[PDB]
Amino acid sequence: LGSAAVLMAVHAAVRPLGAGAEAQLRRLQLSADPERPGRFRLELLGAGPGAVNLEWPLESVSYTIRGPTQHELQPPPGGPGTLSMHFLNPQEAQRWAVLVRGATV
Amino acid sequence: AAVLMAVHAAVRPLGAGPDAEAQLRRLQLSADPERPGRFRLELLGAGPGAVNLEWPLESVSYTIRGPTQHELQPPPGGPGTLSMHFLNPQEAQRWAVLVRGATV
Repeated sequence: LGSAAVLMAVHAAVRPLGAGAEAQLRRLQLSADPERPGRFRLELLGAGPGAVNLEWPLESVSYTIRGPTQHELQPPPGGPGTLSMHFLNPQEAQRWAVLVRGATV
Repeated sequence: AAVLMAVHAAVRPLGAGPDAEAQLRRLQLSADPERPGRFRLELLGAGPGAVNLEWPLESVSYTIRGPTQHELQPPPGGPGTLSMHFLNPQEAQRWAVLVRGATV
């Protein structure tokens, strides 16, 4: 028995970069990692193999801001490769970015 | 200008003794227009039409005392040290993380 609460969710159009190439809207969220107390995980809901969730410890990921509505994420190996996220609005993207940064500290 | 995120908390000025009253107030983080990529913390006034206090985030000490209790120590000259009590742990945590992410 463990525990894993959702800190923030946002939505973005997500494209794999290695595909060169359609983007699909996805919920991204940050939650407590139930395996590791004090730490956070990033989930991309339904984007894995059998529409499963992609999920990673936050420290295993590299996250960059390319512009106000464009982020990129680098998952650890084994995953989909570099992902591009395009935000509907800049203020949601920026709250998300700062939260990802704070959770990473 | 723009507002990154806001939260409400019951804010009590500690400088004023055990009996100064707590009021529910809005705190928020906004883009510092004079420092691209850095943020200001705003404590909005106790009623509409009041002065809002703002500080560069680096000018402040922000401490977490507990899952629903934080403490803000502004530079001298202002309202003095403030207790903030949150309506629940999740708002408090989301905000604490955001403050930590915003701080450089």
